Amino acid sequence: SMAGKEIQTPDQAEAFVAKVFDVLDSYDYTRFGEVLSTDLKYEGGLQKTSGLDNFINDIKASTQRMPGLQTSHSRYRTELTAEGTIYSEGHSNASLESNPGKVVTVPMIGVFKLDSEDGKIKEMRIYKDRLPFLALHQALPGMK
Amino acid sequence: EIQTPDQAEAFVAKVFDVLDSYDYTRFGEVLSTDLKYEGGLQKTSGLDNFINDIKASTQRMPGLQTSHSRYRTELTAEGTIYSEGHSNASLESNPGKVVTVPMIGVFKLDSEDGKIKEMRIYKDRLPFLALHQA
Repeated sequence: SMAGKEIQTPDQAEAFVAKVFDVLDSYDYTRFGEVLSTDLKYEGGLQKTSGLDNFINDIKASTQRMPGLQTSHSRYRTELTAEGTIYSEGHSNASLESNPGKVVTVPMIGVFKLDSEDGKIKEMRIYKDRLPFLALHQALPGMK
Repeated sequence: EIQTPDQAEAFVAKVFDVLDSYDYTRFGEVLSTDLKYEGGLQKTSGLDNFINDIKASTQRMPGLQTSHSRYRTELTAEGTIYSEGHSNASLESNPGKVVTVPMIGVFKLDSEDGKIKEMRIYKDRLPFLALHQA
């Protein structure tokens, strides 16, 4: 449908990032292709995928690893550079349906590059400390 | 015991952990018996009135889950804590729907025991109208 081709200001850029995470954190895979390029290059720590199908499969597997996983993101400062890069700093939150009172929250930043043809995200690199999430139930069975 | 902004932010984090866990019998560990609270049009004097105000909100919206994050905190020469962050809410009955708004808290401490004697929380409640939406 629509992505980020009309982005020319950092306000428009943060609005797009929020739309993107709304899609991602809903796990509505049928909508991922509205905002993510078919050739998406994603990095999140040591985990790396090339192509939208491989990205979707990795996200689906993460919901198997952790039944009941719920995730959400907020942002407080975003810049759009003259190279077209979007940098967005915020927080990443996660909890499990089986224990909703325990929420792990860490700072995060997303780096995004858009396809010039259609404004979809062609490169997405998310940086955050994933170690605190081992506190979630059965993140690492047997301790960590 | 709070002399630095890092100590102030750690204390605010502890306070919101207690509040967002709805640990009412522990509120007095961090909140003065004479707490003056204001959150928009909600306003209470005294800890027991604060607890009852919060209980009323949870009973009215069953399954409410809340959490807070913060990105900057100041501790002033007068001893005031200002902490800017985000307030998140979701419903146990509506997994996947999270509403997040910017927020700021203003805190003044009792000089005798370090408990919060004034707490003023500012945020827009309008976006939370979307909490029950699929």
